[PDB]
Amino acid sequence: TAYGCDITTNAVDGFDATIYQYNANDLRLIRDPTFMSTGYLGRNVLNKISGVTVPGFNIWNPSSRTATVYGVKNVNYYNMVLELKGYFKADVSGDYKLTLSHIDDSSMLFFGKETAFKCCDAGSIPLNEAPTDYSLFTIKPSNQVNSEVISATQYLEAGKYYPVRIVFVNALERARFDFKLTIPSGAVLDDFQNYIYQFGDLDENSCHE
Ligand SMILES: CC(=O)N[C@@H]1[C@@H](O)[C@H](O[C@@H]2O[C@H](CO)[C@@H](O)[C@H](O)[C@H]2NC(C)=O)[C@@H](CO)O[C@H]1O
Ligand SMILES: [Ca+2]
Repeated sequence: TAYGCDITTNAVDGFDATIYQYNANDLRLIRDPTFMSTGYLGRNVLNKISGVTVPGFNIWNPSSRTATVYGVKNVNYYNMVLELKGYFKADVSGDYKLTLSHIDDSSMLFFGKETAFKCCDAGSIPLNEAPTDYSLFTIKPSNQVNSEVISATQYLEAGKYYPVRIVFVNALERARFDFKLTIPSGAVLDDFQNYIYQFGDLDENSCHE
């Protein structure tokens, strides 16, 4: 019923990142759509990181299985599942494209229809969440280059919010997660600041007076 609210002061910038354990050298599960969509959720959580506006990275240190990822030291980039979630806000109306390029090892992207809101005095509550059907699934062929560039373009309405989830797996060595946004102007962005948000929780007893 409401796809927006006057008061959205509880919206804050950035993807929420969750990093999970993944067995080093496992080149099977990176190709398994059930694992990439749901199965990873059963693994031990290694890190939780908020406020991420630049989600892409390309990391390979032959001398260390850890690296600084999203400002956090000693992240086990060598073998991990990364889950990024948030609400994508269209600024202007038009076609927006999300592209995954040369991913090492694999990535699956989910991008939902517009979320409805419950509007409260202290901010807005998105009602819509866990888009469950993937749009894009890209996998680096074992031991050869990932030449794949895969994209999803859809029309977004100005000011509306669209839940998004991206799952990325590195099985071993290089972690290449190249995730870009093309906006209706044609500009290609690696920085999602002012497009990607979370909504802070609020006391639902005091939603209204
Ligand atoms: C059989 C073997 O060891 N081949 C080497 C490749 O593994 C290696 O590329 C690696 O492929 C993995 C599986 O697709 C990737 O997860 C991993 O990130 C990647 N490693 C790097 C450093 O890119 C290539 C790299 O040239 O060398 C082969 O000899
Ligand atoms: Ca890899």
